[PDB]
Amino acid sequence: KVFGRCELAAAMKRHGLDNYRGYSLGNWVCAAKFESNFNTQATNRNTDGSTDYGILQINSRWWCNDGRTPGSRNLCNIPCSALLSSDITASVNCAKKIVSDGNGMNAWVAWRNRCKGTDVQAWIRGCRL
Ligand SMILES: [Cl-]
Ligand SMILES: [Cl-]
Ligand SMILES: [Cl-]
Ligand SMILES: [Cl-]
Ligand SMILES: [Cl-]
Ligand SMILES: [Cl-]
Ligand SMILES: [Cl-]
Ligand SMILES: [Pt+2]
Repeated sequence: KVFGRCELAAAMKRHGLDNYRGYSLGNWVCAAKFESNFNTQATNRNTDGSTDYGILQINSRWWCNDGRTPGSRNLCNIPCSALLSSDITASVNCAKKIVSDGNGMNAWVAWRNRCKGTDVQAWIRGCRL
């Protein structure tokens, strides 16, 4: 599923991500934009052989099982495929765990390089929220 900007912001709110660990909804929409271009089916294979999945490009080294990341963990207790669903519930539940892990949203390199410190509110501007 490819979400519209306001559509995703709505879904993120409905699932409790808005101001989660102090990060406003715009932060989460921005991160989703640059990680997946709002496409739930986004995947990216890394040099280390791990793979990133879903709207928030959650990575198989720690967070989900895909059966092909030697030495990895599955801290979200989910198959990585669940992160590709049209329903973002699994992605959001997992993102809550990742953003709680110590480094906030810096866990998402694209958030740090393209969203952090910017006018993130622009991402939710105009949306009926
Ligand atoms: Cl957009
Ligand atoms: Cl915001
Ligand atoms: Cl597992
Ligand atoms: Cl594995
Ligand atoms: Cl599994
Ligand atoms: Cl959803
Ligand atoms: Cl923080
Ligand atoms: Pt739901």
